[PDB]
Amino acid sequence: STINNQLKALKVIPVIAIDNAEDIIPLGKVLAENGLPAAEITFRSSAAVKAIMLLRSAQPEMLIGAGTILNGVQALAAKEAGATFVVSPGFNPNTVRACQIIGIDIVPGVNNPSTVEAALEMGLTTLKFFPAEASGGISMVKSLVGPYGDIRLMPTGGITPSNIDNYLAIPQVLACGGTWMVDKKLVTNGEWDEIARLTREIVEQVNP
Amino acid sequence: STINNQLKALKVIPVIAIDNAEDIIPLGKVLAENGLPAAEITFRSSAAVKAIMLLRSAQPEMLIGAGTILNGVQALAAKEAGATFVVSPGFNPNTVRACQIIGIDIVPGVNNPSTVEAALEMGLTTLKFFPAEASGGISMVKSLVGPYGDIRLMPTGGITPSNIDNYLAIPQVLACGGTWMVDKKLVTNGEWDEIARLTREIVEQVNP
Amino acid sequence: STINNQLKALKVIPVIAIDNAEDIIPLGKVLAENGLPAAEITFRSSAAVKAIMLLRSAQPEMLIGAGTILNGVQALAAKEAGATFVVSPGFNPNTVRACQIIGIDIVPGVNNPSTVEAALEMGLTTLKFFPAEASGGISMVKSLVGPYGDIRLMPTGGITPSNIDNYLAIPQVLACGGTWMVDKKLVTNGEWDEIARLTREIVEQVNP
Amino acid sequence: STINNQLKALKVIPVIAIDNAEDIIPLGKVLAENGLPAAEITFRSSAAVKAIMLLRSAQPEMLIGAGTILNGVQALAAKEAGATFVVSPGFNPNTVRACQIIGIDIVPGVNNPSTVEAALEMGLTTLKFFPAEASGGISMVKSLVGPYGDIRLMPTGGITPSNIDNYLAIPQVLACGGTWMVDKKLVTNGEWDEIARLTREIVEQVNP
Amino acid sequence: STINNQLKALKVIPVIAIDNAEDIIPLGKVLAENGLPAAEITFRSSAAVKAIMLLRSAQPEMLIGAGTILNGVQALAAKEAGATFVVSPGFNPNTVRACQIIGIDIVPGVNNPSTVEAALEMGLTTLKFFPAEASGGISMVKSLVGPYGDIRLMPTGGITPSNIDNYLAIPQVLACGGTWMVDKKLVTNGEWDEIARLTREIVEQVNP
Amino acid sequence: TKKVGIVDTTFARVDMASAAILTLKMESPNIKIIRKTVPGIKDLPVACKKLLEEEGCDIVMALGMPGKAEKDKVCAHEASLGLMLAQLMTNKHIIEVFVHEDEAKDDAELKILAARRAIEHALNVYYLLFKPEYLTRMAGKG
Amino acid sequence: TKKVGIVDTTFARVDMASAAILTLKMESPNIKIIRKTVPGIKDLPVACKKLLEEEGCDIVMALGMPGKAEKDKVCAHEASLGLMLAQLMTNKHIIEVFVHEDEAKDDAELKILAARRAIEHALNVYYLLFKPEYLTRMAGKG
Amino acid sequence: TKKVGIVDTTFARVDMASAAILTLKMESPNIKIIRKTVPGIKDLPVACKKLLEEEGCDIVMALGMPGKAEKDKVCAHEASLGLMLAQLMTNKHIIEVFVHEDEAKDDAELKILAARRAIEHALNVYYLLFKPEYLTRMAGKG
Amino acid sequence: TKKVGIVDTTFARVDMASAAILTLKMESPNIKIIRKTVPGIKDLPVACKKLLEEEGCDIVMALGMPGKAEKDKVCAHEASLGLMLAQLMTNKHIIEVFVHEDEAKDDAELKILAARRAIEHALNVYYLLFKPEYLTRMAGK
Amino acid sequence: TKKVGIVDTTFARVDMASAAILTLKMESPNIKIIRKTVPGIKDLPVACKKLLEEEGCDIVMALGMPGKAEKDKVCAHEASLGLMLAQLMTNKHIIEVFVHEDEAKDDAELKILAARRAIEHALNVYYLLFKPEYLTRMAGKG
Amino acid sequence: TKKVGIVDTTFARVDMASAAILTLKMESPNIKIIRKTVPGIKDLPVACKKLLEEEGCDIVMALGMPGKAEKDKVCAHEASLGLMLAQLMTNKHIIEVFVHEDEAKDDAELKILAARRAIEHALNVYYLLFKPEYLTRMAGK
Amino acid sequence: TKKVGIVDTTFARVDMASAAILTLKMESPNIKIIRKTVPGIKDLPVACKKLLEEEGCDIVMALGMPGKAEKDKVCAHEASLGLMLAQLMTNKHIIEVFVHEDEAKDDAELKILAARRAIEHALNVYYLLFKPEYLTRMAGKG
Repeated sequence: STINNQLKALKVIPVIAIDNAEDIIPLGKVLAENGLPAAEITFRSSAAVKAIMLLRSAQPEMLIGAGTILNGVQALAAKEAGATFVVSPGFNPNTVRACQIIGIDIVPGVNNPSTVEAALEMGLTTLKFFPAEASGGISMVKSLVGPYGDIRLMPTGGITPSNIDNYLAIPQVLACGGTWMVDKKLVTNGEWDEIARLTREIVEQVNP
Repeated sequence: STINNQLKALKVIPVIAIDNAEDIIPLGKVLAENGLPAAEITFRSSAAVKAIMLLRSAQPEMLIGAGTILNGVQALAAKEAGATFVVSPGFNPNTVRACQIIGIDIVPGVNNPSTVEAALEMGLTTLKFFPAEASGGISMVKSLVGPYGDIRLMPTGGITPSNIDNYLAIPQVLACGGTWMVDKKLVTNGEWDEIARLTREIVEQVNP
Repeated sequence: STINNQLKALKVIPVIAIDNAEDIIPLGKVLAENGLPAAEITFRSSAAVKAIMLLRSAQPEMLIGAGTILNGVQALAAKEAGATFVVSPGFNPNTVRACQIIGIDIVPGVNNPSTVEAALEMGLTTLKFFPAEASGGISMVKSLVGPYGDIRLMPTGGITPSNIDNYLAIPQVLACGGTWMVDKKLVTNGEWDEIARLTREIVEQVNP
Repeated sequence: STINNQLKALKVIPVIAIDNAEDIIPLGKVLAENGLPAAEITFRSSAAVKAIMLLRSAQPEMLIGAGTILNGVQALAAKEAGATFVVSPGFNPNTVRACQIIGIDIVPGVNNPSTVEAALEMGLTTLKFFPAEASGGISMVKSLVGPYGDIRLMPTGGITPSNIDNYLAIPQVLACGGTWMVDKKLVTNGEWDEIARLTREIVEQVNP
Repeated sequence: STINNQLKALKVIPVIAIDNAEDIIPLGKVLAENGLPAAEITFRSSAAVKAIMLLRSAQPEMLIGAGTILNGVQALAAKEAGATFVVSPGFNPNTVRACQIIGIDIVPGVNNPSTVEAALEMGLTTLKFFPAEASGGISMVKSLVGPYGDIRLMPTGGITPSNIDNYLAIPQVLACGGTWMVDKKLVTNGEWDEIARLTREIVEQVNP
Repeated sequence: TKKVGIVDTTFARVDMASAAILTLKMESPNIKIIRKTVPGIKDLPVACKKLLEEEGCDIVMALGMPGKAEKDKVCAHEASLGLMLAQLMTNKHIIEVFVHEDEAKDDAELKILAARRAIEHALNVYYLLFKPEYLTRMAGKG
Repeated sequence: TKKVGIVDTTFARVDMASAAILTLKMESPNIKIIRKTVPGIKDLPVACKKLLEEEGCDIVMALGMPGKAEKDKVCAHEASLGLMLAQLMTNKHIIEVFVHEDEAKDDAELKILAARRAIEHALNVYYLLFKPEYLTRMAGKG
Repeated sequence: TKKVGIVDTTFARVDMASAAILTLKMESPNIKIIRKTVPGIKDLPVACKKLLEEEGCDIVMALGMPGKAEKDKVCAHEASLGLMLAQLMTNKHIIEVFVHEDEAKDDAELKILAARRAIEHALNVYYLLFKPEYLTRMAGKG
Repeated sequence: TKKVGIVDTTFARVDMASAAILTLKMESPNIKIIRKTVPGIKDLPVACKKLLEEEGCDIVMALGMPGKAEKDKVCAHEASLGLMLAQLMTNKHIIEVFVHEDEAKDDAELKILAARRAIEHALNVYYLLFKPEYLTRMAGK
Repeated sequence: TKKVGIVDTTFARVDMASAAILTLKMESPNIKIIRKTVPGIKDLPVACKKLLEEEGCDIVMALGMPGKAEKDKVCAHEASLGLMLAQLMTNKHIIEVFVHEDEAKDDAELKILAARRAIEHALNVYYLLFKPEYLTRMAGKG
Repeated sequence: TKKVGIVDTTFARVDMASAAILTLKMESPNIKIIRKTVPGIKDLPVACKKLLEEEGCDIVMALGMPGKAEKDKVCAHEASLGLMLAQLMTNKHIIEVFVHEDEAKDDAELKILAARRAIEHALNVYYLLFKPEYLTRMAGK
Repeated sequence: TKKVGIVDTTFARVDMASAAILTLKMESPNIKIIRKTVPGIKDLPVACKKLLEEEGCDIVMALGMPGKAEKDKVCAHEASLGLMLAQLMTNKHIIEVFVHEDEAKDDAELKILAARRAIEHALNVYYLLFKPEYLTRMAGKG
């Protein structure tokens, strides 16, 4: 549950889709110095792993997770690269075991009551709620946390500065994942000041 | 199908979250004398078990179910207390298996085609559709009952007097669960006159 | 691979609910001569089996699938009748396994990340996305294809000429299923000229 | 315990001798809508089995017993037809044993202290007191309930509106059986208005 | 059965002797766009195997056979390259057996009654009649189909636009093989306009 | 110390076995019961024979309900000879309890008729097993 | 493992065996299958019996299609008794799958009907082999 | 080798045996053949059984011609069951070749019909003896 | 393959056995169950021991309900040592399920409390029989 | 070459076993260890005895934490006699490590107290197993 | 009869097993066949040897496709000696069917080349098994 | 039920064994693992052979990292033949996992590459041990 404490403090986790792994270095520097020392690096590119390895070297105290983890092989790659937890879009009990066996923390995605119960049955309580807006948004979140007092959620998908407060107002929401402050377009274009501005702005917003 | 026939007649099932178990006595009296002799008592707290026992003693012919049943242990507690069926927010085949073994009927929650098929495969046909509004409402209900001619649904979640008629107009909907006429705020404040009026109003509305 | 290519070319698949099997003959003639030589015949009734057989005899080169396939017995009935693939509204791995054993391709329905992962784990990549509008529409489609680069989707449920372009604009969408041009009301009333008009209109719209 | 409670509420049980089984339908309708939803159908004729089956179909919540049950074979016929208890004019421990084995409750007739003791020894406490008037009437009833604090009686035989109050005034009398409101003559002659009048009149008399 | 139907529709099959395999691409394009989507590629040239492979890639729906197949090794080469049937100038039961074993259909050549009977005895009914003119032409064809009601013929050898109608007028003739529209001289000289003209002209002639 | 086999079908439209079971347990409390259900009436003969030969039943009740068509009539005739042949091979009674659908005028009657037959025949088994003499006394009885 | 024999004919106008084979392999992956084809329906009984006795089949499906004439009707009746007798001699089920030609209104229906009857009966075999309790539940079922 | 028994009658009005004999020798030149002639069609079953059991025949052809009356119809039905029973007792095929006199419109047709039916059944025997797979394929057509 | 004995009394005012039986059958599909009922709580120790020694039970649940008086308190203490001694003689667990009447505030609570305690302890038996490691984890909790 | 059993509970509110395990491994490099966890303190005696008798432990540590009520006081007394009786039956020490909840003033103290008592007693086991003489020397000390 | 083992890889970019299997079944009506697939070309030698020694194959076809780099060249050389050593240990032929990727000018050629080489070598196996004299007659080619 | 040996070196600059170990335990819950570390790549062949012959391993993973010089190239070639010879002597696979230092462009890549190659090969072992058919299917796969 160490992860829970860090998430609860951060309130927002950058979800990063990187093209060139080298780009994680300036990106991580901007995130950390603007008050957001966390990153979930998605396995949407062959490079992400190198990105985790470079980021862990450059920002040793950063909270680094790997996302889009669909199987135990990828979970292992992420663990060996230096991630301390993995996350997946949905819930695959085969992936969850594999993570138990290789020894890394998994926060799997759910979006309905049945999948929550499946996760609870495997001993998991911190779950990603994805895709958050497309699955019904805050109304859905309230419907899940209501019957399931033990769960803690990380809503991701369609989260923006205009709607994040509503999610964070729910006690069982730990933090939300967001791509907007690390959008690939901004990274590709080297818009470092803007990334810095978006990061400072969200940190001030959620942790006033 | 005894369970169904009663639901089909009632059309609306009070979903009750009780703080003090003793409160179930005046609540049940008001429900029954205003034409709604049914209650689904949610396992929010240990108070739920005592509430079922008190209600069954006070209102012997009342239809009493237990809700938020996440495992067979709770299903047993509910059975021993005097509930005649249990309801779960989602579908856990381990819970369904346990209920079969201990010998109490379960109406599990579903909200998509895959979970419906999972339930059908275990021989279940009466299912709770939850959370009804947040999962897509009447448009979703029509999409489930369409391919699955055998199912009968109890939509719950966001049901109000302003939208219940639309759900009841679907032939495969038996009844809807509703909290508004038994809202904890009303019970906590001893607003018995208002609970009665809401109960009378809905009974007149659905069973004109 | 053949089916994927045919779907990609067609872009729209008529989803047919037939009352009298004989009606498939004039319906298929109108579909084929107006540029849409495809049909998914739903197993609403045992009567469709005959419809598939009559259609395959009358329109030998038509792409014919069977829909609402809930078990391997129905998949076999469809195969023996002459369908070359089956479709299910949701994902039942028991049905998928049965189809593998009897030797017919299945395109199962999914509507969330967990069910997608379940399908991928069984080696499936072409999936029906159902019910498309009620599950969150294009916003949901974008959320599934995003993490799962291998999937290809056939959205069905609430698709109309007014919204189909938005779905087809997503590269991983192969085609959408639609009932509007073959609505049972039109067939029952012998409105062949209208069916022909709707078919020509959609063919021109998607394949300009 | 259920039967005792229903009898205590009803206070009067129509004892029905039917010629044409079909006649049970209008008879049951008149009884139920005039406030007396109970019937003991006597195996006076072979037609009764069908009468119980028709009545249970037509009036599902009706309290239906079978009377003149002289052996276990008839008790089984009554159980399979849908009766929930059987009644015998006297006490035959072989019949009582058979009912225990086939699993239907029996309320046997007694009319003296020795037969009461015989019944008590077999674990029975709810007994029919028959023939009530010819065996000494209220004076006899008082003599039986006096020494036997555990028994509860259903006096039948010669009960009329002019004497029923005296029997009901005895605390251990649960209800009395009466034929007058369902007399075969009235049924044979289709005197439905008179049956309705007699039924309303007795209901008002005993449950003012 | 599929091949018979395709031949019956085409009526004329180009018999191709290619020098440079690459030449099959423009040749196939000209054949297909001028209404003759079929080709029998003869194993005279070393590059015929490559020609079949290139043509199947370039024109996937083309009917492609391999000709001059004298043994099972060549039949296998043709099958692996993508041909769906093989043709031999004469009848070698060893070749026919080999084709049965490797699993590709063969249409062997015959030119007299004894060879027809040899083929019939091995279960073959679709036969090439070769060399058609040199063996006696239409008079010979009429003499073979007369006694052998089950055979269907593909006359090849000396067929031209001036004599093909006479062959096609015989009901048991499915199609004729012809080299004139794909003559090596025309291909070698890149006379694509003339090949297109000859192809359009014969298609119009046989399928008016 | 006495064993009875009961063979019924999924084809039948009334559950005949429960009432027969209840009857026998009522008449004798030290009586063993074994049940097998087969799909149809033509599957009855071998199931009956296996119960007599491989499950050590002293007697069997064969319960079925022929349909209405002149083809279900032939099926039942076929099934009845089978039952007789199974009896002659094993030197053991099979009490045939067939209720044709043509014998009742609606479903209520058919439920009634099938249950009653079953029960009476269950009583006949009791006598055959335990009280041969009572049966002898019924000779010439209506 | 469990072994099933399937006996069909050349006389029949619809291939009934393939669908029954596909059904059972689908239901249970492990099961062994053995096929014999005979000319006619009257050749079914002995082929069925040999499969039960000499090829060690636990059960057999006997597939046939009687013609339309009142003489094919007699042939099938003859063939049905044979099937019953083969079952009683070997203490093993033979599931008779006969589809008369008179039951369908054209050939399309007959192909449909024969394939469906075969499949369902194939499902019945599965239950008889592996899940008799499920069968017991359907009693009185349509 | 393979041994075939052929049983025919003096009652029949067409010699069916010669053509069947010629057919089989044509298909399998070294095949062993044994012939017994009985008076009537009701004498066929035991003669057939003795050939299977005491003369070591692998298979038998039973050749007969029922007359026209509704009494010869009963004789043939009787004779057909007999044939089936003889097959089930010995675990060996008897191919029944009965040509009713009612099937032909004159004697020329009846000579033709009986000879043809005999020959084709003789071909069926060869397949059963030597080439079952061919039989398996023909299940579809007829 | 594993056998559990359940010993209860007629003295007790709530049927504790049915819920414990239901729990274990739910947890294990085929676990064997054997029941003996004795009059009182002091009759529990020997019945428990005979079930362990003569009926081949792997474990026993001993179910009782001490009354309210300081004399029923002594009876239960006596009965508890007996249970411990029976365990030490046979090298087998007896899970003691005693619900004192003083622990509930009315009868509704006592029915509830006794049934719940029985069920959980039934779950404890499951773990002791099948999943000791799970039990090991809960240490400290 | 010497083995120790450690029995603890799920009831206890502090994990006492880990610190005792760490202590002994620290004092003896190769001493063996076996752990069993039981639900409550009354389940300790038999688990302890089985470890001594069936798992070949030379000694056992019995770890528990009695609650605060005068009823948990009785439970622990009951559990302590049990421990003594188990020792006398097997001629082997069980070191009782009971930390009553009444002995600490908050949870921080109770975690501290339970861990310390466990460790010290773990040291006592070491001496009993390996160095009795030190113990003899220490007689008459706080 | 005579049994042939066929060992191929997942590394190879063309299925060569299908090409020969068909060839040999075509030439011999009932010759037996056994297949094992290994990951790479260096895994071929032992799989080949086990098929000869433990599965009773009279002969084996070893099918592989070396890559283009001067390092895949070394892998194949290593794999070829292995094949020779496996043959000398068991007194049984292993027909090496290696198609280097450098030998074809595109993928279409490589599919063609690999399939043809496989087939021909499959024919060579037939002769080695059944018709050695035909090899001798073809002394000069 | 299955057993795997893993041999690695101190010479290598990336720990390849941990990831391979984790992979296999993940795929098979119960598989046995044995590790030996040798100094160099030339020490791999005999250690591998002893594990196959004296420690009863069904298969071995040989993990090494050749240096950059044309002399480490010769060492690895030498070591690879050794591996092949050890396999041929024992009739058991050794999966060679060599990651040359020349294949990565920096150390971060080399850590990545070596770990990935190890894991993939660990998956290959799983299939070779448990699921050869998958491998057979992927024939001709990229």
